[PDB]
Amino acid sequence: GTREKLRKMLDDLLVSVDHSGNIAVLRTPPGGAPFLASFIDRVGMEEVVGTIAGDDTVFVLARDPMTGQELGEFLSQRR
Amino acid sequence: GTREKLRKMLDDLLVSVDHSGNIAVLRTPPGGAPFLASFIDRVGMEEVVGTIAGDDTVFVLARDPMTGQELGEFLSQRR
Amino acid sequence: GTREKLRKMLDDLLVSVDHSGNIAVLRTPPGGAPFLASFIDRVGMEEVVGTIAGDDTVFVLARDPMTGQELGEFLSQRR
Amino acid sequence: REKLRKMLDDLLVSVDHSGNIAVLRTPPGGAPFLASFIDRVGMEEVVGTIAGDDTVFVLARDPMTGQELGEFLSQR
Amino acid sequence: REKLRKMLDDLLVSVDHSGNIAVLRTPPGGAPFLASFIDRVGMEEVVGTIAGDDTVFVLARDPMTGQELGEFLSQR
Amino acid sequence: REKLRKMLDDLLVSVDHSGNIAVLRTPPGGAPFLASFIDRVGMEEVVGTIAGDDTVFVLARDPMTGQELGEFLSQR
Ligand SMILES: N[C@@H](Cc1ccc(O)cc1)C(=O)O
Ligand SMILES: N[C@@H](Cc1ccc(O)cc1)C(=O)O
Ligand SMILES: N[C@@H](Cc1ccc(O)cc1)C(=O)O
Ligand SMILES: N[C@@H](Cc1ccc(O)cc1)C(=O)O
Ligand SMILES: N[C@@H](Cc1ccc(O)cc1)C(=O)O
Ligand SMILES: N[C@@H](Cc1ccc(O)cc1)C(=O)O
Ligand code: NA
Ligand code: NA
Ligand code: NA
Ligand code: NA
Repeated sequence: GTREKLRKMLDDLLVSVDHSGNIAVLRTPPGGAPFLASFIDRVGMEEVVGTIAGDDTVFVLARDPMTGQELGEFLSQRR
Repeated sequence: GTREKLRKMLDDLLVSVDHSGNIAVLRTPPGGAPFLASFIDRVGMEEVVGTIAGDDTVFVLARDPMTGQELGEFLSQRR
Repeated sequence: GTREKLRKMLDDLLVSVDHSGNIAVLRTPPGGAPFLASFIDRVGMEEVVGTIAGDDTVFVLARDPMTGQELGEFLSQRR
Repeated sequence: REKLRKMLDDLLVSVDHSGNIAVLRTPPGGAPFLASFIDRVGMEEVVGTIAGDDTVFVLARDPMTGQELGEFLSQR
Repeated sequence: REKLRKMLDDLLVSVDHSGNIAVLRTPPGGAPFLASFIDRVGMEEVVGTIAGDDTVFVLARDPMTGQELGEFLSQR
Repeated sequence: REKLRKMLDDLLVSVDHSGNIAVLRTPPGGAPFLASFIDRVGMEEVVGTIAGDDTVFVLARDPMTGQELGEFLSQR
Protein backbone atom coordinates (compact mmCIF):
# COMPACT_ATOMS: atom_id res chain seq x y z
CA GLY A 1 0.00 0.00 0.00
CA THR A 2 1.01 3.60 -0.59
CA ARG A 3 0.34 4.97 2.90
CA GLU A 4 2.43 2.13 4.35
CA LYS A 5 5.37 2.76 2.02
CA LEU A 6 5.08 6.49 2.68
CA ARG A 7 5.15 5.70 6.39
CA LYS A 8 8.15 3.37 6.07
CA MET A 9 9.90 5.66 3.58
CA LEU A 10 9.57 8.55 6.04
CA ASP A 11 10.37 6.33 9.05
CA ASP A 12 13.68 5.25 7.49
CA LEU A 13 14.77 8.35 5.51
CA LEU A 14 13.49 11.42 7.38
CA VAL A 15 16.26 12.36 9.80
CA SER A 16 14.60 15.72 10.51
CA VAL A 17 12.08 18.25 9.21
CA ASP A 18 12.52 22.02 9.12
CA HIS A 19 11.01 24.95 7.25
CA SER A 20 11.26 28.58 6.27
CA GLY A 21 8.63 30.48 4.36
CA ASN A 22 7.07 28.29 1.68
CA ILE A 23 9.85 25.64 1.83
CA ALA A 24 9.85 22.50 3.93
CA VAL A 25 13.38 21.15 4.35
CA LEU A 26 13.84 17.39 4.64
CA ARG A 27 17.09 15.98 5.99
CA THR A 28 18.07 12.41 5.03
CA PRO A 29 21.07 10.11 5.58
CA PRO A 30 23.80 10.36 2.91
CA GLY A 31 22.50 9.84 -0.62
CA GLY A 32 18.94 9.50 0.63
CA ALA A 33 17.47 12.77 -0.62
CA PRO A 34 16.72 11.69 -4.25
CA PHE A 35 15.32 8.39 -2.93
CA LEU A 36 12.95 10.15 -0.54
CA ALA A 37 12.00 13.10 -2.75
CA SER A 38 11.21 10.91 -5.80
CA PHE A 39 8.80 8.90 -3.67
CA ILE A 40 7.18 12.06 -2.26
CA ASP A 41 6.68 13.28 -5.83
CA ARG A 42 4.96 10.06 -6.78
CA VAL A 43 2.47 9.95 -3.88
CA GLY A 44 0.89 13.08 -5.34
CA MET A 45 0.72 15.71 -2.60
CA GLU A 46 -1.55 18.52 -3.82
CA GLU A 47 0.01 20.92 -1.32
CA VAL A 48 3.43 20.11 -2.86
CA VAL A 49 4.31 22.27 -5.89
CA GLY A 50 7.46 20.23 -6.41
CA THR A 51 10.60 18.92 -4.79
CA ILE A 52 14.33 19.03 -5.47
CA ALA A 53 16.82 16.67 -3.88
CA GLY A 54 20.51 17.14 -3.46
CA ASP A 55 22.34 14.47 -1.52
CA ASP A 56 21.00 14.58 2.07
CA THR A 57 18.56 17.47 1.74
CA VAL A 58 15.23 17.96 -0.03
CA PHE A 59 13.49 21.30 -0.52
CA VAL A 60 9.71 20.82 -0.69
CA LEU A 61 7.86 23.81 -2.13
CA ALA A 62 4.48 24.36 -0.47
CA ARG A 63 1.50 25.26 -2.62
CA ASP A 64 0.08 28.63 -1.62
CA PRO A 65 -1.40 29.34 0.88
CA MET A 66 0.06 26.42 2.83
CA THR A 67 3.41 27.06 4.52
CA GLY A 68 6.62 25.09 4.71
CA GLN A 69 5.94 24.41 8.38
CA GLU A 70 2.40 23.14 7.74
CA LEU A 71 3.73 21.00 4.91
CA GLY A 72 6.45 19.63 7.17
CA GLU A 73 3.91 18.94 9.92
CA PHE A 74 1.72 16.99 7.46
CA LEU A 75 4.68 14.77 6.51
CA SER A 76 5.72 14.25 10.14
CA GLN A 77 2.22 13.02 10.96
CA ARG A 78 2.57 10.41 8.21
CA ARG A 79 5.49 8.97 10.21
CA GLY B 1 20.01 31.15 -32.65
CA THR B 2 19.45 31.44 -28.92
CA ARG B 3 15.73 32.26 -28.96
CA GLU B 4 15.15 29.26 -31.22
CA LYS B 5 17.08 26.86 -28.98
CA LEU B 6 15.32 28.32 -25.94
CA ARG B 7 12.02 27.73 -27.73
CA LYS B 8 12.94 24.16 -28.71
CA MET B 9 14.56 23.45 -25.33
CA LEU B 10 11.34 24.53 -23.59
CA ASP B 11 9.13 22.82 -26.20
CA ASP B 12 10.84 19.47 -25.58
CA LEU B 13 11.74 19.61 -21.86
CA LEU B 14 9.07 21.69 -20.10
CA VAL B 15 6.39 19.21 -19.05
CA SER B 16 4.74 21.83 -16.82
CA VAL B 17 5.29 25.14 -15.02
CA ASP B 18 4.22 25.97 -11.47
CA HIS B 19 5.16 28.50 -8.81
CA SER B 20 4.98 29.53 -5.19
CA GLY B 21 6.31 32.77 -3.81
CA ASN B 22 9.57 33.71 -5.50
CA ILE B 23 10.14 30.21 -6.97
CA ALA B 24 9.11 29.02 -10.40
CA VAL B 25 8.99 25.23 -10.55
CA LEU B 26 9.85 23.53 -13.83
CA ARG B 27 8.89 19.91 -14.40
CA THR B 28 10.85 17.88 -16.98
CA PRO B 29 10.93 14.25 -18.19
CA PRO B 30 13.31 11.96 -16.26
CA GLY B 31 16.87 13.27 -16.11
CA GLY B 32 15.90 16.42 -17.98
CA ALA B 33 16.15 18.98 -15.18
CA PRO B 34 19.95 19.59 -15.32
CA PHE B 35 19.75 19.71 -19.13
CA LEU B 36 17.01 22.35 -19.07
CA ALA B 37 18.25 24.38 -16.10
CA SER B 38 21.85 24.63 -17.41
CA PHE B 39 20.51 26.08 -20.65
CA ILE B 40 18.26 28.54 -18.79
CA ASP B 41 21.30 29.68 -16.81
CA ARG B 42 23.25 30.30 -19.97
CA VAL B 43 20.60 32.39 -21.77
CA GLY B 44 21.08 35.03 -19.08
CA MET B 45 17.69 35.85 -17.60
CA GLU B 46 18.06 39.00 -15.49
CA GLU B 47 14.90 38.15 -13.57
CA VAL B 48 16.51 34.77 -12.67
CA VAL B 49 18.70 34.87 -9.55
CA GLY B 50 19.71 31.28 -10.16
CA THR B 51 18.47 27.77 -10.75
CA ILE B 52 18.96 24.35 -9.20
CA ALA B 53 18.08 21.11 -10.95
CA GLY B 54 17.42 17.77 -9.41
CA ASP B 55 16.32 15.02 -11.76
CA ASP B 56 12.92 16.05 -13.17
CA THR B 57 12.43 19.32 -11.32
CA VAL B 58 14.08 22.75 -11.48
CA PHE B 59 13.59 25.53 -8.93
CA VAL B 60 14.02 28.94 -10.58
CA LEU B 61 14.54 31.78 -8.10
CA ALA B 62 12.90 35.01 -9.24
CA ARG B 63 14.77 38.27 -8.80
CA ASP B 64 12.84 40.65 -6.56
CA PRO B 65 10.30 42.09 -7.16
CA MET B 66 9.28 39.61 -9.86
CA THR B 67 7.36 36.55 -8.67
CA GLY B 68 7.68 32.86 -9.41
CA GLN B 69 4.42 33.01 -11.33
CA GLU B 70 5.53 35.97 -13.47
CA LEU B 71 8.83 34.22 -14.09
CA GLY B 72 7.01 31.04 -15.07
CA GLU B 73 4.68 33.00 -17.36
CA PHE B 74 7.69 34.60 -19.10
CA LEU B 75 9.17 31.15 -19.81
CA SER B 76 5.83 29.74 -21.01
CA GLN B 77 5.54 32.56 -23.53
CA ARG B 78 8.94 31.58 -24.92
CA ARG B 79 7.38 28.21 -25.83
CA GLY C 1 40.96 24.98 11.62
CA THR C 2 37.34 25.34 10.57
CA ARG C 3 37.25 29.12 10.07
CA GLU C 4 40.34 28.83 7.86
CA LYS C 5 38.87 26.06 5.71
CA LEU C 6 35.59 27.98 5.51
CA ARG C 7 37.58 31.01 4.41
CA LYS C 8 39.57 29.05 1.82
CA MET C 9 36.52 27.04 0.72
CA LEU C 10 34.64 30.29 0.09
CA ASP C 11 37.71 32.00 -1.41
CA ASP C 12 38.09 29.25 -4.01
CA LEU C 13 34.48 28.17 -4.68
CA LEU C 14 32.26 31.24 -4.25
CA VAL C 15 32.10 32.87 -7.67
CA SER C 16 29.23 35.13 -6.55
CA VAL C 17 26.49 35.56 -3.95
CA ASP C 18 22.89 36.59 -4.62
CA HIS C 19 19.56 36.35 -2.84
CA SER C 20 15.81 36.59 -3.05
CA GLY C 21 13.46 36.32 -0.11
CA ASN C 22 14.67 33.68 2.33
CA ILE C 23 17.12 32.09 -0.17
CA ALA C 24 20.79 32.92 -0.56
CA VAL C 25 22.09 31.79 -3.95
CA LEU C 26 25.70 30.66 -4.20
CA ARG C 27 27.38 30.41 -7.60
CA THR C 28 30.38 28.08 -7.98
CA PRO C 29 32.63 26.90 -10.83
CA PRO C 30 31.41 23.76 -12.66
CA GLY C 31 30.76 20.83 -10.34
CA GLY C 32 31.62 22.92 -7.29
CA ALA C 33 28.16 23.33 -5.75
CA PRO C 34 27.98 19.96 -3.89
CA PHE C 35 31.58 20.47 -2.71
CA LEU C 36 30.80 23.91 -1.29
CA ALA C 37 27.32 23.20 0.05
CA SER C 38 28.38 19.99 1.88
CA PHE C 39 31.07 21.96 3.69
CA ILE C 40 28.62 24.76 4.58
CA ASP C 41 26.28 22.13 6.03
CA ARG C 42 29.05 20.73 8.18
CA VAL C 43 30.21 24.04 9.69
CA GLY C 44 26.83 24.26 11.41
CA MET C 45 25.28 27.63 10.57
CA GLU C 46 22.30 28.16 12.88
CA GLU C 47 20.84 30.71 10.48
CA VAL C 48 20.96 28.02 7.74
CA VAL C 49 17.88 25.76 7.64
CA GLY C 50 19.52 23.66 4.95
CA THR C 51 21.19 23.72 1.57
CA ILE C 52 20.75 22.01 -1.78
CA ALA C 53 23.42 21.90 -4.45
CA GLY C 54 22.99 21.31 -8.12
CA ASP C 55 26.10 21.60 -10.25
CA ASP C 56 27.24 25.26 -10.05
CA THR C 57 24.50 26.66 -7.84
CA VAL C 58 23.55 26.25 -4.18
CA PHE C 59 20.30 27.44 -2.61
CA VAL C 60 20.82 28.28 1.07
CA LEU C 61 17.58 28.55 3.04
CA ALA C 62 17.73 31.25 5.72
CA ARG C 63 16.26 30.53 9.13
CA ASP C 64 13.47 32.96 9.94
CA PRO C 65 13.69 35.88 10.55
CA MET C 66 17.05 36.22 8.79
CA THR C 67 16.90 36.92 5.06
CA GLY C 68 18.72 35.45 2.09
CA GLN C 69 20.62 38.72 1.70
CA GLU C 70 21.71 38.81 5.35
CA LEU C 71 22.73 35.17 5.08
CA GLY C 72 24.69 35.90 1.92
CA GLU C 73 26.35 38.91 3.57
CA PHE C 74 27.42 36.73 6.53
CA LEU C 75 29.10 34.25 4.15
CA SER C 76 30.78 37.01 2.13
CA GLN C 77 32.33 38.40 5.30
CA ARG C 78 33.84 34.98 5.98
CA ARG C 79 35.78 35.40 2.71
CA ARG D 1 13.45 3.37 -31.60
CA GLU D 2 12.27 6.47 -33.45
CA LYS D 3 12.37 8.38 -30.15
CA LEU D 4 15.88 7.19 -29.26
CA ARG D 5 17.04 8.33 -32.70
CA LYS D 6 15.86 11.89 -32.10
CA MET D 7 17.25 11.69 -28.55
CA LEU D 8 20.71 10.83 -29.88
CA ASP D 9 20.60 13.44 -32.64
CA ASP D 10 19.84 16.18 -30.10
CA LEU D 11 22.06 15.02 -27.23
CA LEU D 12 24.92 12.88 -28.60
CA VAL D 13 27.92 15.17 -29.02
CA SER D 14 30.30 12.21 -29.30
CA VAL D 15 30.69 8.51 -28.55
CA ASP D 16 33.89 6.83 -27.33
CA HIS D 17 34.83 3.50 -25.74
CA SER D 18 37.35 1.52 -23.77
CA GLY D 19 37.07 -2.16 -22.94
CA ASN D 20 33.45 -3.03 -22.24
CA ILE D 21 32.26 0.58 -21.77
CA ALA D 22 30.79 2.93 -24.33
CA VAL D 23 31.02 6.57 -23.31
CA LEU D 24 28.44 9.12 -24.45
CA ARG D 25 29.17 12.84 -24.28
CA THR D 26 26.25 15.29 -24.16
CA PRO D 27 25.73 19.05 -23.84
CA PRO D 28 25.90 20.22 -20.22
CA GLY D 29 23.43 18.54 -17.90
CA GLY D 30 22.31 16.23 -20.71
CA ALA D 31 23.72 12.96 -19.35
CA PRO D 32 20.86 11.76 -17.08
CA PHE D 33 18.33 12.89 -19.70
CA LEU D 34 19.93 10.70 -22.37
CA ALA D 35 20.85 7.81 -20.06
CA SER D 36 17.43 7.42 -18.44
CA PHE D 37 15.91 7.21 -21.92
CA ILE D 38 18.46 4.54 -22.87
CA ASP D 39 17.48 2.56 -19.77
CA ARG D 40 13.85 2.87 -20.82
CA VAL D 41 14.64 1.27 -24.18
CA GLY D 42 16.04 -1.71 -22.28
CA MET D 43 18.59 -3.22 -24.64
CA GLU D 44 19.74 -6.69 -23.64
CA GLU D 45 23.40 -5.85 -24.27
CA VAL D 46 23.27 -2.85 -21.93
CA VAL D 47 24.09 -4.15 -18.43
CA GLY D 48 23.55 -0.65 -17.09
CA THR D 49 24.19 3.06 -17.50
CA ILE D 50 25.51 5.70 -15.13
CA ALA D 51 24.97 9.38 -15.87
CA GLY D 52 27.18 12.16 -14.55
CA ASP D 53 26.52 15.69 -15.89
CA ASP D 54 27.61 15.47 -19.54
CA THR D 55 29.02 11.96 -19.76
CA VAL D 56 27.29 8.58 -19.76
CA PHE D 57 29.08 5.29 -19.13
CA VAL D 58 27.23 2.43 -20.85
CA LEU D 59 28.44 -1.02 -19.80
CA ALA D 60 28.37 -3.58 -22.61
CA ARG D 61 27.28 -7.15 -21.85
CA ASP D 62 30.02 -9.72 -22.39
CA PRO D 63 31.03 -10.76 -25.01
CA MET D 64 29.99 -7.46 -26.64
CA THR D 65 32.56 -4.66 -26.48
CA GLY D 66 32.03 -1.01 -25.61
CA GLN D 67 33.25 -0.19 -29.11
CA GLU D 68 30.46 -2.34 -30.56
CA LEU D 69 27.87 -0.84 -28.22
CA GLY D 70 29.01 2.67 -29.12
CA GLU D 71 28.79 1.90 -32.83
CA PHE D 72 25.16 0.80 -32.49
CA LEU D 73 24.33 4.00 -30.59
CA SER D 74 26.31 6.08 -33.09
CA GLN D 75 24.37 4.34 -35.88
CA ARG D 76 21.02 5.44 -34.45
CA ARG E 1 26.72 -6.23 7.96
CA GLU E 2 23.22 -6.51 9.40
CA LYS E 3 22.52 -2.96 8.19
CA LEU E 4 23.83 -3.62 4.68
CA ARG E 5 21.56 -6.67 4.51
CA LYS E 6 18.45 -4.60 5.20
CA MET E 7 19.79 -1.92 2.83
CA LEU E 8 20.04 -4.44 -0.01
CA ASP E 9 16.65 -6.02 0.73
CA ASP E 10 14.95 -2.61 0.50
CA LEU E 11 16.94 -1.11 -2.39
CA LEU E 12 18.40 -3.90 -4.55
CA VAL E 13 16.01 -4.43 -7.44
CA SER E 14 18.62 -6.39 -9.41
CA VAL E 15 22.35 -7.05 -9.74
CA ASP E 16 24.22 -7.50 -13.02
CA HIS E 17 27.86 -7.46 -14.14
CA SER E 18 30.31 -7.11 -16.98
CA GLY E 19 34.06 -7.51 -16.69
CA ASN E 20 35.23 -6.07 -13.39
CA ILE E 21 32.04 -4.09 -12.66
CA ALA E 22 29.01 -5.16 -10.68
CA VAL E 23 25.92 -3.11 -11.46
CA LEU E 24 23.22 -2.50 -8.86
CA ARG E 25 19.75 -1.35 -9.87
CA THR E 26 17.58 0.45 -7.30
CA PRO E 27 14.17 2.14 -7.18
CA PRO E 28 14.28 5.71 -8.51
CA GLY E 29 16.72 7.98 -6.72
CA GLY E 30 17.98 5.04 -4.65
CA ALA E 31 21.47 4.75 -6.16
CA PRO E 32 23.47 7.26 -4.02
CA PHE E 33 21.60 6.06 -0.91
CA LEU E 34 22.71 2.46 -1.49
CA ALA E 35 26.17 3.29 -2.84
CA SER E 36 27.20 5.65 -0.03
CA PHE E 37 26.28 2.94 2.46
CA ILE E 38 28.39 0.43 0.52
CA ASP E 39 31.33 2.85 0.67
CA ARG E 40 30.80 3.12 4.41
CA VAL E 41 31.15 -0.66 4.78
CA GLY E 42 34.55 -0.37 3.10
CA MET E 43 35.09 -3.75 1.48
CA GLU E 44 38.66 -4.36 0.34
CA GLU E 45 37.54 -5.76 -3.02
CA VAL E 46 35.50 -2.63 -3.81
CA VAL E 47 37.87 -0.18 -5.54
CA GLY E 48 35.05 2.33 -5.68
CA THR E 49 31.40 3.00 -6.43
CA ILE E 50 29.67 5.59 -8.59
CA ALA E 51 25.98 6.30 -8.12
CA GLY E 52 23.73 7.73 -10.81
CA ASP E 53 19.98 7.90 -10.05
CA ASP E 54 18.92 4.23 -9.98
CA THR E 55 22.10 2.45 -11.00
CA VAL E 56 25.35 1.86 -9.12
CA PHE E 57 28.59 0.79 -10.77
CA VAL E 58 30.77 -1.12 -8.28
CA LEU E 59 34.33 -1.70 -9.50
CA ALA E 60 35.79 -5.03 -8.40
CA ARG E 61 39.45 -5.20 -7.34
CA ASP E 62 41.59 -7.36 -9.59
CA PRO E 63 41.65 -10.35 -9.71
CA MET E 64 38.04 -10.41 -8.46
CA THR E 65 35.37 -10.12 -11.16
CA GLY E 66 32.24 -7.98 -11.19
CA GLN E 67 30.26 -11.21 -11.37
CA GLU E 68 31.89 -12.36 -8.13
CA LEU E 69 31.34 -8.99 -6.46
CA GLY E 70 27.70 -8.99 -7.54
CA GLU E 71 27.18 -12.49 -6.17
CA PHE E 72 28.45 -11.43 -2.73
CA LEU E 73 26.11 -8.43 -2.74
CA SER E 74 23.25 -10.59 -4.04
CA GLN E 75 24.01 -13.06 -1.23
CA ARG E 76 23.56 -10.40 1.45
CA ARG F 1 48.63 21.91 -15.72
CA GLU F 2 49.49 24.18 -12.80
CA LYS F 3 45.76 24.48 -12.04
CA LEU F 4 45.16 20.72 -12.19
CA ARG F 5 48.05 20.25 -9.76
CA LYS F 6 46.43 22.50 -7.15
CA MET F 7 43.07 20.86 -7.92
CA LEU F 8 44.48 17.42 -7.13
CA ASP F 9 46.32 18.58 -4.01
CA ASP F 10 43.10 20.02 -2.57
CA LEU F 11 40.65 17.33 -3.72
CA LEU F 12 42.50 14.04 -4.26
CA VAL F 13 42.11 12.00 -1.08
CA SER F 14 43.20 8.80 -2.84
CA VAL F 15 43.59 7.16 -6.24
CA ASP F 16 42.84 3.51 -7.02
CA HIS F 17 42.31 1.41 -10.16
CA SER F 18 40.95 -1.76 -11.67
CA GLY F 19 41.29 -2.77 -15.30
CA ASN F 20 41.01 0.30 -17.50
CA ILE F 21 39.50 2.57 -14.82
CA ALA F 22 41.27 4.91 -12.45
CA VAL F 23 39.18 5.83 -9.42
CA LEU F 24 39.58 9.18 -7.67
CA ARG F 25 38.26 9.71 -4.15
CA THR F 26 37.50 13.26 -2.98
CA PRO F 27 36.07 14.96 0.10
CA PRO F 28 32.26 14.92 0.14
CA GLY F 29 30.64 16.53 -2.88
CA GLY F 30 34.06 17.02 -4.48
CA ALA F 31 33.71 14.52 -7.34
CA PRO F 32 32.01 16.65 -10.06
CA PHE F 33 34.24 19.60 -9.11
CA LEU F 34 37.40 17.56 -9.73
CA ALA F 35 36.05 15.57 -12.69
CA SER F 36 34.74 18.55 -14.68
CA PHE F 37 38.16 20.16 -14.34
CA ILE F 38 39.80 16.95 -15.59
CA ASP F 39 37.48 16.99 -18.61
CA ARG F 40 38.50 20.59 -19.24
CA VAL F 41 42.17 19.56 -19.41
CA GLY F 42 41.22 17.12 -22.16
CA MET F 43 43.84 14.39 -21.95
CA GLU F 44 43.91 12.09 -24.96
CA GLU F 45 44.13 8.97 -22.80
CA VAL F 46 40.99 9.91 -20.85
CA VAL F 47 38.03 8.46 -22.78
CA GLY F 48 35.70 10.02 -20.23
CA THR F 49 34.94 10.67 -16.58
CA ILE F 50 31.84 10.13 -14.48
CA ALA F 51 31.45 11.90 -11.15
CA GLY F 52 29.27 10.65 -8.32
CA ASP F 53 29.49 12.53 -4.99
CA ASP F 54 33.00 11.70 -3.73
CA THR F 55 34.23 9.24 -6.33
CA VAL F 56 35.31 9.74 -9.94
CA PHE F 57 35.66 6.93 -12.45
CA VAL F 58 38.22 7.85 -15.13
CA LEU F 59 38.24 5.49 -18.12
CA ALA F 60 41.70 4.92 -19.59
CA ARG F 61 42.09 4.71 -23.37
CA ASP F 62 43.30 1.33 -24.59
CA PRO F 63 46.07 0.22 -24.39
CA MET F 64 46.66 2.42 -21.31
CA THR F 65 45.57 0.91 -18.00
CA GLY F 66 43.65 2.54 -15.17
CA GLN F 67 46.70 1.92 -12.99
CA GLU F 68 48.82 3.94 -15.42
CA LEU F 69 46.22 6.71 -15.64
CA GLY F 70 45.97 6.86 -11.86
CA GLU F 71 49.75 7.08 -11.51
CA PHE F 72 49.87 10.11 -13.82
CA LEU F 73 47.12 11.81 -11.80
CA SER F 74 48.81 10.81 -8.54
CA GLN F 75 52.05 12.27 -9.92
CA ARG F 76 50.46 15.68 -10.49
N1 LIG G 1 22.93 19.25 1.66
C1 LIG G 1 23.29 19.69 0.33
C2 LIG G 1 24.82 19.70 0.19
C3 LIG G 1 25.48 18.34 0.12
C4 LIG G 1 26.01 17.87 -1.08
C5 LIG G 1 26.64 16.65 -1.14
C6 LIG G 1 26.74 15.87 -0.01
O1 LIG G 1 27.36 14.66 -0.09
C7 LIG G 1 26.23 16.30 1.19
C8 LIG G 1 25.60 17.54 1.25
C9 LIG G 1 22.66 18.81 -0.74
O2 LIG G 1 22.13 17.74 -0.41
O3 LIG G 1 22.68 19.17 -1.93
N1 LIG H 1 11.82 15.81 -8.23
C1 LIG H 1 12.94 15.71 -7.32
C2 LIG H 1 13.03 14.29 -6.76
C3 LIG H 1 13.48 13.22 -7.73
C4 LIG H 1 14.75 12.65 -7.62
C5 LIG H 1 15.16 11.66 -8.48
C6 LIG H 1 14.31 11.22 -9.48
O1 LIG H 1 14.74 10.25 -10.33
C7 LIG H 1 13.06 11.76 -9.62
C8 LIG H 1 12.64 12.76 -8.73
C9 LIG H 1 14.25 16.10 -8.00
O2 LIG H 1 14.27 16.21 -9.24
O3 LIG H 1 15.28 16.28 -7.32
N1 LIG I 1 22.65 25.84 -12.10
C1 LIG I 1 21.78 24.69 -12.09
C2 LIG I 1 21.67 24.10 -13.50
C3 LIG I 1 22.91 23.39 -14.01
C4 LIG I 1 22.93 22.01 -14.12
C5 LIG I 1 24.03 21.35 -14.61
C6 LIG I 1 25.15 22.08 -14.99
O1 LIG I 1 26.24 21.41 -15.46
C7 LIG I 1 25.16 23.45 -14.90
C8 LIG I 1 24.03 24.10 -14.41
C9 LIG I 1 22.26 23.64 -11.10
O2 LIG I 1 23.40 23.75 -10.62
O3 LIG I 1 21.53 22.68 -10.79
N1 LIG J 1 32.10 14.57 -17.26
C1 LIG J 1 31.92 14.24 -15.85
C2 LIG J 1 32.47 15.37 -14.96
C3 LIG J 1 31.59 16.59 -14.92
C4 LIG J 1 30.86 16.89 -13.79
C5 LIG J 1 30.06 18.03 -13.74
C6 LIG J 1 30.00 18.84 -14.86
O1 LIG J 1 29.21 19.95 -14.87
C7 LIG J 1 30.70 18.55 -15.98
C8 LIG J 1 31.50 17.44 -16.02
C9 LIG J 1 30.48 13.97 -15.47
O2 LIG J 1 29.54 14.35 -16.18
O3 LIG J 1 30.23 13.42 -14.40
N1 LIG K 1 20.39 4.61 -14.87
C1 LIG K 1 21.18 5.81 -15.10
C2 LIG K 1 20.40 6.81 -15.96
C3 LIG K 1 19.30 7.52 -15.23
C4 LIG K 1 19.41 8.85 -14.89
C5 LIG K 1 18.38 9.51 -14.23
C6 LIG K 1 17.25 8.80 -13.90
O1 LIG K 1 16.22 9.40 -13.22
C7 LIG K 1 17.11 7.49 -14.21
C8 LIG K 1 18.13 6.84 -14.88
C9 LIG K 1 21.61 6.50 -13.82
O2 LIG K 1 21.05 6.28 -12.74
O3 LIG K 1 22.50 7.35 -13.86
N1 LIG L 1 30.95 7.02 -3.70
C1 LIG L 1 29.72 6.97 -4.48
C2 LIG L 1 28.52 6.76 -3.55
C3 LIG L 1 28.13 7.99 -2.77
C4 LIG L 1 26.98 8.69 -3.08
C5 LIG L 1 26.62 9.81 -2.35
C6 LIG L 1 27.44 10.22 -1.31
O1 LIG L 1 27.14 11.33 -0.58
C7 LIG L 1 28.57 9.55 -0.99
C8 LIG L 1 28.92 8.43 -1.71
C9 LIG L 1 29.48 8.21 -5.32
O2 LIG L 1 30.08 9.27 -5.09
O3 LIG L 1 28.64 8.18 -6.21
NA1 NA M 1 26.28 12.86 2.30
NA1 NA N 1 20.70 18.21 -7.26
NA1 NA O 1 13.04 10.50 -13.01
NA1 NA P 1 28.78 23.29 -15.02
